[PDB]
Amino acid sequence: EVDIEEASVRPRRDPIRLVVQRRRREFNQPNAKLADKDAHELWNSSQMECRPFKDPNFDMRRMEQDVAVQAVAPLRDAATQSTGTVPPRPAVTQTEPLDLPPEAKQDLV
Amino acid sequence: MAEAADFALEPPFAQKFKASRVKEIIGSVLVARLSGQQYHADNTSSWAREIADEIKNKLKEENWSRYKYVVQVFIAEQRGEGVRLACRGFWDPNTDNYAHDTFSNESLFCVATAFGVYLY
Amino acid sequence: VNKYAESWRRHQALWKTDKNSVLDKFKARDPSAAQFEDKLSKYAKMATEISAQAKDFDQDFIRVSCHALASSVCDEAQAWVRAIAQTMRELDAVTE
Amino acid sequence: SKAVIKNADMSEEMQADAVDCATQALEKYNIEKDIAAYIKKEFDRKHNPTWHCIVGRNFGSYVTHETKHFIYFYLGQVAILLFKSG
Amino acid sequence: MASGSSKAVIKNADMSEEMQADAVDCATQALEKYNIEKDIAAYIKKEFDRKHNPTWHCIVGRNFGSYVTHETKHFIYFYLGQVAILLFKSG
Amino acid sequence: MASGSSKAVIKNADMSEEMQADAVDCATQALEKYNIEKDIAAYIKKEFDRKHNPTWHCIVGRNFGSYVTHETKHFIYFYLGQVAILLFKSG
Amino acid sequence: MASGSSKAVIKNADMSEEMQADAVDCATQALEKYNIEKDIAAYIKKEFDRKHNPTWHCIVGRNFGSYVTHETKHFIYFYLGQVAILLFKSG
Amino acid sequence: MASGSSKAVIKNADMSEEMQADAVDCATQALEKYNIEKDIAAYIKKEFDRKHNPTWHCIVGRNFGSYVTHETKHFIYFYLGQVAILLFKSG
Amino acid sequence: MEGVDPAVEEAAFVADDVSNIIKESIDAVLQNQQYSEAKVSQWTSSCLEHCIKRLTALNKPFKYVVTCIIMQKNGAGLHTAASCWWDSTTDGSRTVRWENKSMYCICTVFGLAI
Amino acid sequence: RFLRCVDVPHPRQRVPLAEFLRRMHEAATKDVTGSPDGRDLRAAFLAVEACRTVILEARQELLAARAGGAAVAEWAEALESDLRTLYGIVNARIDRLTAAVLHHCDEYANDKNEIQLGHVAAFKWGVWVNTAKNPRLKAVEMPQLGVTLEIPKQIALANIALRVQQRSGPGVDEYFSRCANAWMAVGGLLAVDLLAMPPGAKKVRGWTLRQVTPLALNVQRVPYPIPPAGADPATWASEEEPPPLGVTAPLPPDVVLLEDPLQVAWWDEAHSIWNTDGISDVAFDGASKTFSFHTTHLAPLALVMRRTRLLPYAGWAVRPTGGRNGNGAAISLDVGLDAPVVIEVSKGAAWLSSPAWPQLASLIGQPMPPLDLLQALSDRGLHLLPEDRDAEAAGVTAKARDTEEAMCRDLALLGGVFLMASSR
Amino acid sequence: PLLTEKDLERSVYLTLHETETIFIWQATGVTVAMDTEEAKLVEEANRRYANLLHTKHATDKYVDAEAQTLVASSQSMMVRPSAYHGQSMAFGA
Repeated sequence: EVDIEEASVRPRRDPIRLVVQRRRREFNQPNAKLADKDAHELWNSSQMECRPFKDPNFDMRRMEQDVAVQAVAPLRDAATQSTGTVPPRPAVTQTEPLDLPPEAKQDLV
Repeated sequence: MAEAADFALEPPFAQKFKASRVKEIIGSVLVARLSGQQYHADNTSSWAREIADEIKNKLKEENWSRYKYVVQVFIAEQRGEGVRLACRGFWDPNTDNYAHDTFSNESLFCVATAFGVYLY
Repeated sequence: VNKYAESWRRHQALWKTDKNSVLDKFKARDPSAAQFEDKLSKYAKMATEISAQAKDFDQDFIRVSCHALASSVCDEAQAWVRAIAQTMRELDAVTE
Repeated sequence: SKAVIKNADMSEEMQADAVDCATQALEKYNIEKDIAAYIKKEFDRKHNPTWHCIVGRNFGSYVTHETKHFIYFYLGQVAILLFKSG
Repeated sequence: MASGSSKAVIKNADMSEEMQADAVDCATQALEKYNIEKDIAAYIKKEFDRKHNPTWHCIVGRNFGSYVTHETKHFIYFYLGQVAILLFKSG
Repeated sequence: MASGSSKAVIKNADMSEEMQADAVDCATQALEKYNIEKDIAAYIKKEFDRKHNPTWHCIVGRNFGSYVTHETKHFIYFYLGQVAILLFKSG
Repeated sequence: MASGSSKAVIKNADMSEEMQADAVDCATQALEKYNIEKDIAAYIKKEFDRKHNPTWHCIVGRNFGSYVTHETKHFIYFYLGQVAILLFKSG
Repeated sequence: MASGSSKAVIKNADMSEEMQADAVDCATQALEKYNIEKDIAAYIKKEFDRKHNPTWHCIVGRNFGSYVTHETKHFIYFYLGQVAILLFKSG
Repeated sequence: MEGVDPAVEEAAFVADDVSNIIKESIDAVLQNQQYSEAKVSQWTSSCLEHCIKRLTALNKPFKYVVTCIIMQKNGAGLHTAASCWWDSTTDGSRTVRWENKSMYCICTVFGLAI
Repeated sequence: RFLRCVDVPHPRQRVPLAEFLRRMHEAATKDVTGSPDGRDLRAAFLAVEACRTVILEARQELLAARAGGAAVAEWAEALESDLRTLYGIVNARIDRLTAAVLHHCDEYANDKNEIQLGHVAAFKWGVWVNTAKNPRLKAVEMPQLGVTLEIPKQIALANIALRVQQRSGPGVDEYFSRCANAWMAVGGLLAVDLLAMPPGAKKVRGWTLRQVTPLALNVQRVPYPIPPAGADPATWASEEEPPPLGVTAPLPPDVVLLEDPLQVAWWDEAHSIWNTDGISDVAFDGASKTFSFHTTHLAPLALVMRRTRLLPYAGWAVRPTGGRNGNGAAISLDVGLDAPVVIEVSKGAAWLSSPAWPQLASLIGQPMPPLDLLQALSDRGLHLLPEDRDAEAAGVTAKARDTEEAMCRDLALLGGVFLMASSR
Repeated sequence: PLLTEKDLERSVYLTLHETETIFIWQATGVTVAMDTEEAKLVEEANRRYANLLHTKHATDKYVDAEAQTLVASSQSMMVRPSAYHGQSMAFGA
């Protein structure tokens, strides 16, 4: 019981989603200069080590172990919908001559 | 220099970070560097540095434009220590991608990981 | 017309291949029910395709009725289907 | 002849496209049947068929059109009707 | 022949990126070789039963709604241009 | 309310007769309560998973094409009016 | 007589790399030997009980979740074809 | 999966009868307590680690053919409802 | 000590702040925890989540990558090295190791400007 | 409707109508935090107009309702369910639009730090955001809704937003099937809402970092008063009635004071009535048709008249006008009002003839069905469609519906042939 | 098509997503610190597991049992109206 309510890995919060927006003309910066930084350069920042201590040397012949078996992970139900336009709307169309106002006609007169 | 009008924000599918290709690169580096190698604490750090440098160089040779490459190599002695390695990121998943591989012999075990984050 | 008639010979295997020999070869390998179903479905689908293709073909000034030909080939495929179920039921009867 | 939009379930850009295509059809043709044929084929090429076009000065119609896929206008005194369906 | 590769619009995919790309390429080949939706589905299903073993299921269409159970990392639903393609492993 | 159950026309059925009747009735209720095809498919799929043991798969729509593998005596495809409904048990 | 067209994905293994290569070879040989996954697991088990410090329980199947107390330096879990294999020792 | 009880179709039970009843009970509580195959397997494993002198190995799944060794009067395989479970003591 | 431009610092990698975030995230999950094989995965997930949430709360135009490895203390030697190809004017990285009487926990954070 | 090609399904399309309704709801609740799609006013006003049309049709079908009995009862229940869904959809769509707008406050900010946005369709909407915290600002005038507001020192000292929404016209009120005893809204609904500042975006080197917020998904409501620069308005409030916000807004130019004395109220949501308490300085300028009131509770506000103000009607006197046979009539009503309201009715359609007020001029002489005529009169606001819970409130025996309808039909068989008079 | 001035001035929205906890490697580590009572417990577990091995080896206690796990036609269906006809016409000419 407590074995799995301890072993099981459950997220403690939702993933954080961020939107960054910038003007299209502001992209394509020529100053972007990707450069090499080897592990010897990153020795003070990335290249760490855990030296094997010999005096304590507490390594033991552990013999019992359990492994999380999944095989095929639990199958997921998937709902998919393929739709085009929203339902069509009818229309009324009738031919009718168009004419300028008699006020405009008299103006031209 | 390319103007913002024709500057494609998304990489071409031929230039996209190929997870399988990076798997192959990392596996080739691990095989070339650690196959038959016994654990040596004084040599392990240098071996990890060389593996990371080789993987980064091969990723650069892949010539995927605007793809920053981050390579991390863990090599540890196989004394039977319980190891739990995990990662968690926060980026744009549309263009950024990841790959990793593992090697293990009778003395040492190594995990080499390469992340390609797209530049805009 | 001759080209159209020869086009129907792409299915000549059904009436030119020895059913007994094919069935003996299939059974000598201790075939699974999956392979039995695969063969049965293949013969059934080709039979249905022939039945759907049982149509009159108009070449210039001559119409061509493949109704007899298509019916015969469909019957051949149905016999192919039947002499699989026959062996399968005989095996079931022996086991029972 | 200014396009006199009587009815429009459209967008502005492809209304302008419809006006331009109808103008080209009128320039190239002299029969309402041919003008409608040109309009319909061009709009199938451009804007996801199937469309339907009716050109003429004497017709009354009631059709059901997909949303944002309908226009009914006058070029001069010629009535041109477009609607997407099927 | 013009390479009119309609950019696949991945709507909902549970697989890896490389296998999704392989699915897109297989769909492109299917639409190149056939013109019937059943033919497209059969080609994709046979190709992916040759690659990733049976059983796969492919539905090709433009107006359909589906609710199926798919194996983990064995699902995709996308649009190859105006053609909607659904693939899922079940069986 | 009027029983707007259109005449179900069965095209392809590897089923029992009672199973076909149950499928027709379930599709009738699905169309009566839902017009979204994925919701119709979900209702039919969950109903038949509860009734006849998972997992079934339902595809509902007006324009589609499919090529799927089904269990024997676990397959049906029909129309209820103008709507195409496909059901198959696989996996 | 049987085989899988999927690369062997060794998710985890408490056993050396060459040991895992031998495990993959044994699993493949079992596949060509038998058509029943029970017999696949049985042959893999007997091979690594006569070769690899018995007793190596083998489980071959598509979907299953388990805990087993595998003896240390005597475990592998690997997907091959469409069947995952838990090949461990507890005897 | 979650339920209140299920029918454990025991194909073979190298057990005592009272501890078969214990297996039925423990699998039953696992069903409602947990929702995963690995979870139910671990629940049964811990149940008989507390009850019957560890260590027991338990496997829960859908489709898997396996062959294992154990100790006599401490082996069982049963298709508990919708999940097949192999429970056996083997040290 | 000259005054750094706040605008530049808002888009510049702060190694000290990243290291403090990593240390506090590690201590919030592992400071008083003895090594447990069952709970080590949840501990790693919690440390990664704390690092990610704090880096996001920093609110900088940087994509963040956090990796955490927890190894049991038994005398086994572990050595790491990282080589990266990027623009080293704004981006950065930081590796922090913490230990108790039971485990070593190494967390590496990479911040890369968008 | 078919000729009009109305963009919505009629209530006679139960399943299609409901599906359209909740797919409107999905569109309104769709996440648009990362795109300017939800920042378009018309994107919400389209759904608002659609819902107004559905509300009009549903009210038309429900007023007539207000085996056959059970069928009409369930049809009614469906009609009010549709109305509630429409109200919820409108509210959710407006909240989504405002949330999307405020999710880009860093870009929507102006030089004054006082942002003023308005839009008039039927429905007037306005948002004013005061990020300047000017302590000497005591009066806020928004011409897009024609409103003037005397604000307290709380808004002057605190940075808040304020939204005013005036729904007027047919199908804009709900507190006649929602109100409890005797109140209703008159002249439309005025929803005034206080808004706290949502988490804004961060601008770094041109880059604008923007995090998803529940306030970015939808907006909330804050009742009166406004916190004095660091309080909690939702829980904490001034125990004394806070300085009443004097709201002078243009009443629709078709409403005249009929509540004696004139009253404005805030909708007592927790009490299901129109709470005139806390609504002081109730005045009505008839030369410009503007209702002024000082409110201490920001909520749905409206001029309010008693549902029993004209109940019971003192009498009715209907004469024949269709000649010898029954084809027309004219009814003079003493409804407790000064002028005897005379309506000329004929087969199918009724039209007012007197009083000849310009506010009712649109229905005087308008040949159209009497049911919809009373509906349009109640649109301006009139208790001409009473309820039983209003009859017993007025203290008269609410005639049982069967008896009332039978008596109606019996006299209508006699209408243009006999003289009818009210009995005290 | 070439982007115009308004397109260049348009602010491009980019979205950053927090990834899940991506577990990379889980070594099947075999040890506990013998300087600790935790390893005392794990070592007594190891010795009891060795005793389990001995008990299993002791007698005819290796009997097993069979598990015959016995627990597929591909049909092609088509959904088409397949009825289109482009037709032109002149009216009243």
